[PDB]
Amino acid sequence: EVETFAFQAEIAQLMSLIINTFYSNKEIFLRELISNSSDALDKIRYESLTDPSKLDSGKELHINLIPNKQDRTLTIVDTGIGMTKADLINNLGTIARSGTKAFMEALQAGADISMIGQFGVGFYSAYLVAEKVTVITKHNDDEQYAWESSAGGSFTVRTDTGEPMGRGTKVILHLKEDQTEYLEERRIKEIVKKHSQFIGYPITLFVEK
Ligand SMILES: [Cl-]
Ligand SMILES: [Mg+2]
Repeated sequence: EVETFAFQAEIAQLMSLIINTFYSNKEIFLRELISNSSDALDKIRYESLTDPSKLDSGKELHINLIPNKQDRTLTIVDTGIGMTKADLINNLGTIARSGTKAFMEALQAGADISMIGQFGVGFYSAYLVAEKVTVITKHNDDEQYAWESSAGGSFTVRTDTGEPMGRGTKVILHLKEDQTEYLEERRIKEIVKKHSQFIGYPITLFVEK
């Protein structure tokens, strides 16, 4: 049972701008998704300080980066707080209408796309490199859900009967054909070292057979 929703018009406009602006510095998508994972891990850590049972769904707080050249996917997995169904539908827990407005104005005034995370809508930078994005998420207060979009103005949500996650968020980037450099170990390592060196959780880059 799959539900299809329209993006709010401002979010569709954000996505179109990310997809159709000429902008070479695409590697910042990974910094922005790792930043979102760090923020989600901080949230479950803070809740655990007063209620240790919040970690019954998994004590380890960390980030995995999983390239798969056969499937052409890069997956960013975290064991943070996760999202409810309502959060997914409401722009993946962001204030994206207001953040898009501000970002648009900042671009007009001379900012560039790499500054997206200052506007709270860094998730959508995934569309610099991905033709389709799938988000699998599990919050202590909800069931496991899958959100997916190939842009074009709509997204889907379904209950996920895939491999159970425990708690957290997994962002699966189905890469554009010309963006396969982001599956190469040396390239991923270089980007994590350049932009994510002060993230306070382990970031494990998986190896391929
Ligand atoms: Cl808003
Ligand atoms: Mg912040």
